[PDB]
Amino acid sequence: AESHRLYVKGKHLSYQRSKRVNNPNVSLIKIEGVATPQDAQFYLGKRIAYVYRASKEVRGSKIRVMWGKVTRTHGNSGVVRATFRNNLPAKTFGASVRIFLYPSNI
Amino acid sequence: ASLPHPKIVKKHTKKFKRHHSDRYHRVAENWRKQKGIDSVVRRRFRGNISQPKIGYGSNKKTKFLSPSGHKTFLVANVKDLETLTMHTKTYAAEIAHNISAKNRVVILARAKALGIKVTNPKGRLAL
Amino acid sequence: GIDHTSKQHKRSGHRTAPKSDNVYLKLLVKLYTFLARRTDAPFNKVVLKALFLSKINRPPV
Amino acid sequence: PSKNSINRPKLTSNLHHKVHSLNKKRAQRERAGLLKPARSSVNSKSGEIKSVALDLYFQNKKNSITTRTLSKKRAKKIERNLKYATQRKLLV
Amino acid sequence: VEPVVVIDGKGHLVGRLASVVAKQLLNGQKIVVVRAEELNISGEFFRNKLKYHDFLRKATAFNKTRGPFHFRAPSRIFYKALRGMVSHKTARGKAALERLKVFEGIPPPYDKKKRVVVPQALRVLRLKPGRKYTTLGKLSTSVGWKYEDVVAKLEAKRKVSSAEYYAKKRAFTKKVASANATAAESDVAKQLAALGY
Amino acid sequence: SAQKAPKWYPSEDVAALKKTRKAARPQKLRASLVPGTVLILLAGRFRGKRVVYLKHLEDNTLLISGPFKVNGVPLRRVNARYVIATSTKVSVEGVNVEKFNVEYFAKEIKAERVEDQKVVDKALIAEIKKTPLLKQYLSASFSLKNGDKPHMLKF
RNA sequence: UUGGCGGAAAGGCCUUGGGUGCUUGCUGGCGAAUUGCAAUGUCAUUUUGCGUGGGGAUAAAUCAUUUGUAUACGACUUAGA
RNA sequence: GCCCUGAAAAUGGAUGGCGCUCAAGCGUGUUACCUAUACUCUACCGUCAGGGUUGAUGCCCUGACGAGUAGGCAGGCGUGGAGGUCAGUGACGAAGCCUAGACCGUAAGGUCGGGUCGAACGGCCUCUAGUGCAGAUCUUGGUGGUAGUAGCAAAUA
RNA sequence: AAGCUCGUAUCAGUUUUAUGAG
RNA sequence: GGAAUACUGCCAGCUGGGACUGAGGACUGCGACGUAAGUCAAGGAUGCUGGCAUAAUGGUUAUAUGCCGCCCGUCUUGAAA
RNA sequence: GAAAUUGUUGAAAGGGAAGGGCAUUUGAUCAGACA
Ligand SMILES: [Mg+2]
Ligand SMILES: [Mg+2]
Ligand SMILES: [Mg+2]
Ligand SMILES: [Mg+2]
Ligand SMILES: [Mg+2]
Ligand SMILES: [Mg+2]
Ligand SMILES: [Mg+2]
Ligand SMILES: [Mg+2]
Ligand SMILES: [Mg+2]
Ligand SMILES: [Mg+2]
Ligand SMILES: [Mg+2]
Ligand SMILES: [Mg+2]
Ligand SMILES: [Mg+2]
Ligand SMILES: [Mg+2]
Repeated sequence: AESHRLYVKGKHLSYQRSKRVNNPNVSLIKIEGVATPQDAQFYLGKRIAYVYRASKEVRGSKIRVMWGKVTRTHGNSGVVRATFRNNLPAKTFGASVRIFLYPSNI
Repeated sequence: ASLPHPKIVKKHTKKFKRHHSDRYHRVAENWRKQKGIDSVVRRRFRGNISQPKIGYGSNKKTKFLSPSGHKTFLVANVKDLETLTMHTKTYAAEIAHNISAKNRVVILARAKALGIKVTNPKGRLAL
Repeated sequence: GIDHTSKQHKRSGHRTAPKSDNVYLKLLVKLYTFLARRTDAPFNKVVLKALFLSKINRPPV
Repeated sequence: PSKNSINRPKLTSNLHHKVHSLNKKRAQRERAGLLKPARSSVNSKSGEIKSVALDLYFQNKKNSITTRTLSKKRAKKIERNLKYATQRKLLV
Repeated sequence: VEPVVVIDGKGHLVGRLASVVAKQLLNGQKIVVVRAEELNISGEFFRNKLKYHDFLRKATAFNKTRGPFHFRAPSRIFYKALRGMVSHKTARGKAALERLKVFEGIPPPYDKKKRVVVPQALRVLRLKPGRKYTTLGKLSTSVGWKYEDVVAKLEAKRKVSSAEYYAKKRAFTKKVASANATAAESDVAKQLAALGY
Repeated sequence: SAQKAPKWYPSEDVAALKKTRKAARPQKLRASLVPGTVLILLAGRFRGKRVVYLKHLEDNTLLISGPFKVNGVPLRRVNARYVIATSTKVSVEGVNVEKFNVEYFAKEIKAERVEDQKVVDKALIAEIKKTPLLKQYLSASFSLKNGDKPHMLKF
C-alpha cells in the first residue's frame, strides 16, 4: 500500500528534571494520540527507537539506531517515561522517535 | 582462561584531579585536599568537583583484577616467572620495564612452556 | 538522619592485644587464648587478661 | 534568529552548513587515506608495536612535507638489533 | 499532525496564543501565524496603549541604539510575547524560534492553504461577554505602525478571490453530494451503512 | 626480584554452584492465541503480513502458515510477543501438523518443506474459501494509517 | 500540447486535445520460502564531481599613475589604450 | 468582602520574565500530578559491635552506623643517604626527559608500551634525615601581554 | 587517654502518683 | 411492607500489564504437595534461542547539546559586596 | 636537554571571556577476549 508504518510516532520532550537539575538517565516522550495516563498504560513496556542518519557508513548503512523502552506514565496528559541503552543526546529535544507494537499483549 | 569471578564494577572511572589544576600550570593534577576554610570544594557546594572518599572503594572480590581476570605480578627473570607456575588461573606475569630484549625472549619462551600469561609480550621485540 | 542516643563507632577497648614484640610471650598469649575460648575457665580468662598488662601494671611478687 | 529578520532561520542553517562541511572534509581525508585502516585489515597495527622510527626504517629499506625523520644513530641501532634477531632466528 | 500548522490569528488572545505556540515550537512543531493585525488583548484600548508607552519609556540612557528595540508591527508585538516565553538565549530556544513565522495578512503561499484556530486562546470562548478588548492593528497604528491601509486593501482583494474560489467549490460540492445521494439505495450503500460507513 | 612474592595465594579449585530451585514449567499463552487464528506479523522479514496460527511448539514458538499460495509466507516459527491476534478465526481441524517441531525447523531447499507446505495449504485453502473476501484479506498487508490509535483499535 | 488567471514574498491555480502505462469495478492462473523466532533493516527531492554530447556569450575590478567637489591613514570623488 | 483615593521625585526596568481579566487575580473545597544528599528495599566500600574457628594481630557468620573548623588517634603514599638480601636490572641500552597509547589503587601514588637518550640503578626487611610547596609585596634565574607601541621633535640647514 | 571494680549495676533535658507554689 | 444501592471496613479471594534488581555458590534448615518412592515457587536465576566475533560494545581524546558551577589563599561575626 | 614563552604543519571551536561537573551524540584514536 501507500503506507508501511508499523510504529506510533512520538516526540522526545526533555529529560526527567526538577527546576534546576536534570536526570539524563530518563527521557520524557509524548506519544501521538495519547492524552491520558490510562491511555498511556497501553504503551508501557513497548520498544522505542531513535533513528538518525550519519555520513560515515558503518556496517553497510548510513542509518543508526538508539534503542530503549517505555517504563511508566508521567503527569496527567499522556506523557511517558522512557529509558534507553545509551541516553539520548539532548540535542534531540523536539525530535521524532518510533514506538513499536512489540512486545505485544493484543 | 582465568579463575571465574563476578563482573568487575568500577564506581568512579574518571581520574580525581586537583582543584585549579586546569587553571594554573604550577598546580599539578595530583590530588590534594583543599584545606581552605572558605573553599567551596571543601564545603561541597553543588557543581564543584568530586572528592575521593571511602565509598568509592571497589568490591573485594574484584579488587586488583585486570579486565582479563588476572592480578598483575612483575617479573624480571625466569626465577621470578616460575613463582607463578601453580597460580596460572589467578596471576599474570608482566615483564619489568628495564629488562632487555635478549632476556625478554627467554622469559617469553619459559612462560609459553609453563602456560603462564604475559601482559606485555610485544615489548622491545618488534620484528 | 536519625537522632542518636549513643555515641557512634565507639570502641570497647579492654586491651585486646599485648604491646610487646616477644615471640614467646605471643606464643603464651595464643595458648591461653585457645584455653580461654575452649574451656570456659575463669582462671584462663584471668591469666589471658593478665598476659596483656604492661610493666607498671605487673609489679613483682 | 536575528531581530532584523525573524522569519528566516539562522542558527539551524548555520548548523546544517557546518555539518555538511565537516562531512565533506572527513570524506576527503578518507579518500586521501590520512586515516587509520580497519582493525581486522592486513595493514593494521592494532595490538602491535607502533614506532615512527621502525616504520621509517622499513619504508627506507623498501624504497610532501613531513616531520617524521630517522636519525643515523637510531638507524644503526635498528640494524644491529635486526642482526641480533636474524642470528637468533638462524640459531633456533 | 500536519508538517506545518497555519493559525489564523483573528479573534485570538495574544498571551494564550503565545503560550500555546511557544509550547508547540519547543515540542518541535512548525507553525505559521497569519493575520496578526486581528489579534486581541483583553482590557481597554487606553490600558494597552499605556502599557506600550511604558515599554517605549524603557531605553538605554547613554546610547539609544543599544537599548530595548520597540517594534511597532502587530506581528512583532506577538513575536515579543512569544520570545518572552521562549528561553531564546540558548541554542534550543533559537532552534525553537526558527520554527515560527508570523505575518500580517495572509501572503502567499499561505493564502491557498488550510488555516486552523486554537480554541483555548479564542476571545469568544475565553472572555466573558461585556468585557472590553483591544485590537492589535489599531494599537500598532496608534503607537507607530504605518501599513494598516495597505494590509486592508490587500486583504479585501484576497477576500474577493477567496469568495470566488469558495463559490466554485460549493457548486462542485453540491454536485458531488447529489451524485452520492442517488446511490444511497444500492446494496453497497446498505452494507456500508451496516458497517458504519 | 622486581616484586616480592605474596605470602598467601588463593586456591584454584573452582567451586560448584549451589543447587538451583528453578523448575521449567510450560508457557501459558494469551487467551486470544487459539489455533486457526489470524495473526499480524509485527516484525521480521514478513512484517505487516497476515498469517494463520497452527500449532504451539516446545520452544515457546508459534507455528504459522501464510498460506504460501496466498501471500507467500511458508511454514514458519514466530514469537508470541511479536504478533497481534485478531478476532478472525478459520477451522484448523482438517490440517495435520504433527510432523513439525524444533528438530524439523533446526538449520544445523530440502523439498520436504515444499511437499509439507502443499499438503497443509490444500486444507488451508479449502477452509479459507468458505468465508468471502478472506483470501483477499490474507493477501493484503496491514499498516497503520494517519490517526490510527492502536490502544483504541479492535483486532 | 491549447487557452486563461495570479505581483503581498506572484514561482502557483484552473483548463483544451491527442499520445503512452496502470486500474482493486468483477472473475481466474502462475511466483514468493533459508532475512532461518526480532534487530531503522536502508526505498522519498536536489546534485559548485565527472564522462557523453546537440545549441548559446566572448567581461570587469583592484594595485600603480592622475583630479581635489575629498581626506590624519584607509576611504571618497575624477581622468587616461 | 472586593474595588478607587488614602502623596510622589529625579539614567531605563521589573508579581523573577512573558503575560494574564467567568484569570494564569482573591476566598474556600475535592482530587490527580511533579520532585531532595529525607523515608522504604537491594548491592558495594569502610568503621564499630556481637558470635564461631587446632595467611590465628588471619578466615567465616551476623547487626547497626557514615556531616564537620580548631584539635586528637590510626593506617598508608613518596624523597636523599646507611646495614642486610634478591649469586636483583643494565651497552640486545641504567638514570633522566617527551608521549593523541595501556592497566591497577577511594587517594597519596604505582606499573607497562612507544620515542629520545647514553652509564649507572632498583624490589623487600630494617636504620637514618637538611625528606613532600600555589601562595610568604618570599630568594635566585628565566619568560610573556603591553608592542613593532611610547618614542629617537632643544642647540635655524 | 590509662588503669581498678560493678554490670537487673548505674541511670534519664520524659510522664504518673503523693505533697507544696501559684 | 419487602428489597436494592451508595458509603465504610475485612478476606491466610482470583487474575492481567509495566519497571528495577539476580547478591550468595557441594549438602545441612523451616516447610508444602503426595499412601508412596519422589517433586516443589521452601535458607538470593535459571532454561531456550539469535546476531556479531570487531572498533560492533567499551575506554581515551577534540567538540556540540541540556542543566548546574563567582577566584584562590589569608584575616575579620560577615563577606560577591 | 623539562617548564614558562614562540614558529610551522594538521585537526577543531568561536554572534560582548574562557576554564569545570553530570550525561550522551558526532569525528578521530585505542587496549583486552579471540576457542
Ligand atoms: Mg505560575
Ligand atoms: Mg483558587
Ligand atoms: Mg546515614
Ligand atoms: Mg632507558
Ligand atoms: Mg627543608
Ligand atoms: Mg613556586
Ligand atoms: Mg598554602
Ligand atoms: Mg613575587
Ligand atoms: Mg611612533
Ligand atoms: Mg635642531
Ligand atoms: Mg560508545
Ligand atoms: Mg549558574
Ligand atoms: Mg646539548
Ligand atoms: Mg613548551
